Amino acid sequence: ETKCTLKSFTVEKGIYQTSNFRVQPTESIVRFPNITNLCPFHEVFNATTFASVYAWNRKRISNCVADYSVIYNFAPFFAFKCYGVSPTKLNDLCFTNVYADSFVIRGNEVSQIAPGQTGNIADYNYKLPDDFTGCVIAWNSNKLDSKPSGNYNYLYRLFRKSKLKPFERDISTEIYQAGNKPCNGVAGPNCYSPLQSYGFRPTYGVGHQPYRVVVLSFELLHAPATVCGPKKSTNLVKNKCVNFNFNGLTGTGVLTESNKKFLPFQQFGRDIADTTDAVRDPQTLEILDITPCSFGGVSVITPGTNTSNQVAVLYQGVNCTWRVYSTGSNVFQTRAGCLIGAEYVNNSYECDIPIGAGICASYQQSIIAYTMSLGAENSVAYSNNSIAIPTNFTISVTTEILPVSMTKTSVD
Amino acid sequence: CTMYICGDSTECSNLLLQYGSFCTQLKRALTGIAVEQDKNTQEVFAQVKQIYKTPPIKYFGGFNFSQILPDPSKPSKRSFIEDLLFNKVTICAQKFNGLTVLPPLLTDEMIAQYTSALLAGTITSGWTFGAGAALQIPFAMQMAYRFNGIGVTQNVLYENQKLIANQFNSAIGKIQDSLSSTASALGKLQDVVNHNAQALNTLVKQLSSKFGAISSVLNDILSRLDKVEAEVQIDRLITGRLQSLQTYVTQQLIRAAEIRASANLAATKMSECVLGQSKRVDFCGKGYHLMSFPQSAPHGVVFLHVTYVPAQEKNFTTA
Amino acid sequence: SRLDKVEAEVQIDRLITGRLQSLQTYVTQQLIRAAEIRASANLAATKMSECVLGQSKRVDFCGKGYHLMSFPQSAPHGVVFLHVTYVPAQEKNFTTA
Amino acid sequence: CTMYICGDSTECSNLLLQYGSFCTQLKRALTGIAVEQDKNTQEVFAQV
Amino acid sequence: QSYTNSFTRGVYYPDKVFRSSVLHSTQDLFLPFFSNVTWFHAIHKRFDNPALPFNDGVYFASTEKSNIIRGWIFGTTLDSKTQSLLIVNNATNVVIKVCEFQFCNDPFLDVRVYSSANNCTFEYVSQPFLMDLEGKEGNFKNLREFVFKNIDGYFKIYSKHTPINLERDLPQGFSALEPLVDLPIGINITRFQTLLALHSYLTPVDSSSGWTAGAAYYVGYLQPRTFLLKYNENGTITDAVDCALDPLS
Ligand SMILES: *[C@@H]1O[C@H](CO)[C@@H](O)[C@H](O)[C@H]1NC(C)=O
Ligand SMILES: *[C@@H]1O[C@H](CO)[C@@H](O)[C@H](O)[C@H]1NC(C)=O
Ligand SMILES: *[C@@H]1O[C@H](CO)[C@@H](O)[C@H](O)[C@H]1NC(C)=O
Ligand SMILES: *[C@@H]1O[C@H](CO)[C@@H](O)[C@H](O)[C@H]1NC(C)=O
Ligand SMILES: *[C@@H]1O[C@H](CO)[C@@H](O)[C@H](O)[C@H]1NC(C)=O
Ligand SMILES: *[C@@H]1O[C@H](CO)[C@@H](O)[C@H](O)[C@H]1NC(C)=O
Ligand SMILES: *[C@@H]1O[C@H](CO)[C@@H](O)[C@H](O)[C@H]1NC(C)=O
Ligand SMILES: *[C@@H]1O[C@H](CO)[C@@H](O)[C@H](O)[C@H]1NC(C)=O
Ligand SMILES: *[C@@H]1O[C@H](CO)[C@@H](O)[C@H](O)[C@H]1NC(C)=O
Ligand SMILES: *[C@@H]1O[C@H](CO)[C@@H](O)[C@H](O)[C@H]1NC(C)=O
Ligand SMILES: *[C@@H]1O[C@H](CO)[C@@H](O)[C@H](O)[C@H]1NC(C)=O
Ligand SMILES: *[C@@H]1O[C@H](CO)[C@@H](O)[C@H](O)[C@H]1NC(C)=O
Ligand SMILES: *[C@@H]1O[C@H](CO)[C@@H](O)[C@H](O)[C@H]1NC(C)=O
Ligand SMILES: *[C@@H]1O[C@H](CO)[C@@H](O)[C@H](O)[C@H]1NC(C)=O
Ligand SMILES: *[C@@H]1O[C@H](CO)[C@@H](O)[C@H](O)[C@H]1NC(C)=O
Repeated sequence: ETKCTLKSFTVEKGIYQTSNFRVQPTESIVRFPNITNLCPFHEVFNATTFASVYAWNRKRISNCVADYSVIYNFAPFFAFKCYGVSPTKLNDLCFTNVYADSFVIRGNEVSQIAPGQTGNIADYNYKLPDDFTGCVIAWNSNKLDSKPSGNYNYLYRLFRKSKLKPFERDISTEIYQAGNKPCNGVAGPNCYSPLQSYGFRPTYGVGHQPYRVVVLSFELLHAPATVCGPKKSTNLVKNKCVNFNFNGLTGTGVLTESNKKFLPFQQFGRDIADTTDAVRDPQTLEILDITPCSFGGVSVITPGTNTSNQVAVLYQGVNCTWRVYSTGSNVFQTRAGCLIGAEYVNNSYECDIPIGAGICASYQQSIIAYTMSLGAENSVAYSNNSIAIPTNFTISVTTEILPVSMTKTSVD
Repeated sequence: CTMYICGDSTECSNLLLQYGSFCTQLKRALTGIAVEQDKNTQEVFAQVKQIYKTPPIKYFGGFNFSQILPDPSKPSKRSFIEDLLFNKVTICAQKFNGLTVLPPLLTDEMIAQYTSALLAGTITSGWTFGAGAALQIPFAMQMAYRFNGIGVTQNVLYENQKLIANQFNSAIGKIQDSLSSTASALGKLQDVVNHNAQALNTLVKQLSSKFGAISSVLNDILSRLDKVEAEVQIDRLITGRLQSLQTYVTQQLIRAAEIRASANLAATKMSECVLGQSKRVDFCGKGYHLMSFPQSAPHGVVFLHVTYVPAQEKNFTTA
Repeated sequence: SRLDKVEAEVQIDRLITGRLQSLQTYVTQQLIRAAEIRASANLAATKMSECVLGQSKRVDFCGKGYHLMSFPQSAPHGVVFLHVTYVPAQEKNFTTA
Repeated sequence: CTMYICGDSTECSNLLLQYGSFCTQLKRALTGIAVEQDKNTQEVFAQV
Repeated sequence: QSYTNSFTRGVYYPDKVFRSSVLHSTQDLFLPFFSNVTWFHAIHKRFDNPALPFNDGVYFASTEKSNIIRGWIFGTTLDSKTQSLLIVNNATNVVIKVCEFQFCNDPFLDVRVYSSANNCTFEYVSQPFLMDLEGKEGNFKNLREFVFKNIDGYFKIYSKHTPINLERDLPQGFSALEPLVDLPIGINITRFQTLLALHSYLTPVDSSSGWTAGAAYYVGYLQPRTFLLKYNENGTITDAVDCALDPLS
């Protein structure tokens, strides 16, 4: 591994770095609140003739537990476009509040439910949030809403004067006042009333059929949980590196018993790092501290490849005294970290390959680690009337290499 | 690399491979800083390698060096000043996002032994322990050889060596209170400690950033967006997160250059303030410099410069 | 040769940013090293101007031991100093006064 | 920070907040050099 | 009516997270420090109907023994034309009715509230907000603090029953107002009032003429400002500092 990092077949000596320890998780526990009541999504799906686009039927779905099978009860799905959330994974995630809206429109207006566009619906009549964290569900219902006599009973406010803000009701008298004269609603001309009859008969073009369009809107990253697909509430574990799922947000780490306080309405544990580290049990009142599994950092100690091949491995900040999969010849517990593959000694020698915290390794036919030898212990005989005067010299010559300049470079 | 930029997601690490070779330069730069910060303390302290020991009877003249000599009473062998300095100078949240702190090679037990070595040599062998083999020399006689370096004759010390001992000892007794009077003196070291601490803190907080994406967290965006549209949100998350790391490493590079510039000054000052007696003005204290005594400190060194300043002047007529 | 104008720009532009950022990083790192290489080069000039042209009374600057003189030697992208120093060797002790 | 990146537009300043804490470290960086450049003249000239 | 200053009131938990001995800065609706809190007639005899506008939240504080103040009205027009909100703190169970009632100029549930318009889209039953009543202590015992915020169709109210014995207007101290219930409806609020409770006890004799337009509740408003606060090791909010006050702040 060290050779691969260095991009060479010979490594000289010293410490080296590789990928971290990365203790793998054992399994995943997914704890859900406790609510088992069936949520009535069929009411907003296949009721009687729904209202037109001029007056939507907004609903507030909450406190229930719901899944994605009852939505899949309907085959003729046409406008299955899903925004924000992928359709295949609308399960096992907890929203905070889901708003369901229903209306009936024609074929040429189905594509108008997309945000950031101008159309018949997207004009003054209806406005929708251009971020649109939710999704759109629609299917053909030309066999039910359509009538042989002609469904002229549905209107639509196309010609209203002012624009519209997203998520705003538009149901009013809407007198028409346009042109360079006050019509007052009686004059006659320039009335062009916005309301008009759709015209729904079972003999028409493909792009002019009635549909049941239900749009869903919601948001995420909220402490309370409202509605999510069922998942078996497996018993929790302690001190085991496990994946977890607590009403939405997931993560990997060990769970520890309560040591903090929290408040009756308080259930999160965000810290200065702004990462969740203390959560409450969704089922009962248990405070759990979330400390993700201990990261590593693997360091390889090697003498010369031209000298030997045996190596030693160092894990910085990882205790062993411990969850290290398989062990080796020996295990040491330096303050720097966990060292394996090297044999500690009792002597002291000059440092040649650094390890940390006053310890270095060396190659004796084996790799040995030791403390520091600062130098030979010398005691100088200091006396009130004693002096030592030299009687001979030694004219030595020493080098000293200092860089002066580096190669000049240019670019274009 | 990925541990900081992303999580346990292979797709995010796959998208980081598009950048490809940004890690190898980033990890190399920080390792170069650490390996040279580790070496940086070597020449400042390990100026002499003979580990001298003070004589059992600490009679270095009438001078009182108990305030600077290591005391065996403490579990860690340190002087009166060093223990005061240890207490006068004062994490996990960083250590789950990718950051670590490699321990220094030289612990304080050996660092204090290095200072004890120099201190023993600067007292028993005076300034000889920096030129060759140490040669003992009485401390009363050593002073008369430091006065001569300032154009003051031998006998000036000897007729009032009792006053010299009474006065240097009094000054060394006061330096404990003066250093303990306020914490403004240690501001040169507490500056480097919290500045690195706040540099790490401002790096951890940068992960919780809405860098043009729907959310800062990584796991949720996988469960939210499909492949054809999740990348356009996660890519701008990678660019910003990489930029924050790139900014941090550069700021460390300037700081590392500045720290070693001061460390070289300390090494040069350690190499002649105590190993000798400099004729340079103000380099080794204020006034005519006599000697100095090193004292270790967290992430730094402290020098107790001993100088000679005239005080009582009577003006005469000359020719 | 592959993409048309309206959609080739969206790809080359991010290639432009990455190639420019790599150049910015290289130049920035050169600035720190160039400042550092001058820091030692100023020390070499000071050492050359004082160890070689004179005998420095400061200790440990012009070698190890009591310094006598120095002889400069050239080297690729650097300089080498041969510090000739005087160190004592044979130490008989005596009683003093 | 904002005055330089954007004019008197609130929407631009709201955009800057998405980065959050990028300008903070810029002001602190310029304050450190400025406070140290006034300290250079002190130790060069106020020696007596 | 009368004007009174609120010193360090209107501080509440802005989110549902827990922090220990840290300092957190947040930006949202907050009652500014040292603001003009409208203190109404400090008697009770008295029966007034002040037109109170609702805008950007309302801080409501009013100590009162025997819980004479029980009701609460919200809305914009209150003539069965648009949606409205109602609270009854029936002192063993709280009833919340977001409906379209009719309401008189001088409402009074005891010795005549709506008499018509009784159909809507909300029913609620929970533990009453007020604690217990019939406290005839000579000195003041408890103080009530309430904050309402109608945003994102997520009508939130916060409460805080605290014991005070100082008998002089608002206590001078920081209060850790705590959220208790969230009501997602989505309504338009611009005006609000409240209701009292008192029995003549007999219809023939002196039915209703004893009252003048002088009915005492503190009303404060909220402004969007940054109010970096401080936590302790238990997690209860200790002190908060306003970032728009004097430059020392
Ligand atoms: C709606 O769907 C349910 C699901 O089975 C069915 O029982 C019911 O009859 C349907 N109602 C109408 C009006 O189609
Ligand atoms: C869920 O609620 C029921 C109430 O019927 C209760 O009996 C049960 O204990 C709750 N779940 C847990 C895990 O306590
Ligand atoms: C490796 O060792 C052999 C034998 O000692 C020697 O001939 C060779 O030059 C060495 N190579 C290197 C790169 O050290
Ligand atoms: C590892 O854990 C053991 C047992 O708690 C402890 O004695 C030892 O000091 C630990 N090692 C480190 C480096 O903290
Ligand atoms: C030296 O050997 C003794 C005898 O077993 C042992 O107790 C001691 O820990 C050893 N010292 C070191 C530093 O390993
Ligand atoms: C020097 O004299 C002092 C008393 O003044 C005495 O304590 C000390 O032991 C003497 N030292 C030696 C080495 O004789
Ligand atoms: C001094 O040492 C040298 C060897 O370095 C030796 O040749 C010479 O004889 C010595 N001088 C004396 C006086 O012993
Ligand atoms: C040196 O000073 C210390 C502290 O003032 C004192 O305790 C000690 O006795 C002194 N030494 C002598 C020899 O007086
Ligand atoms: C200096 O000495 C002279 C005599 O030589 C005397 O007159 C004078 O007062 C002294 N002080 C000054 C400041 O000149
Ligand atoms: C120093 O010389 C004396 C003789 O004057 C002798 O007794 C002693 O052993 C020598 N060495 C030391 C370390 O004192
Ligand atoms: C409160 O209103 C009064 C009456 O206008 C005014 O004099 C006073 O300055 C106001 N105080 C504050 C804090 O708004
Ligand atoms: C008041 O509360 C009690 C107990 O919950 C209930 O029986 C009664 O009907 C409530 N009265 C009203 C008007 O809601
Ligand atoms: C409730 O009142 C509203 C407003 O007057 C009215 O439109 C609606 O039809 C009423 N509902 C019932 C069930 O009477
Ligand atoms: C709320 O009512 C006021 C007063 O009629 C009106 O101006 C405002 O537009 C309304 N807001 C909404 C969201 O309906
Ligand atoms: C609550 O905080 C106070 C102030 O820090 C402290 O004295 C008290 O012990 C704490 N109570 C706990 C931790 O339950």
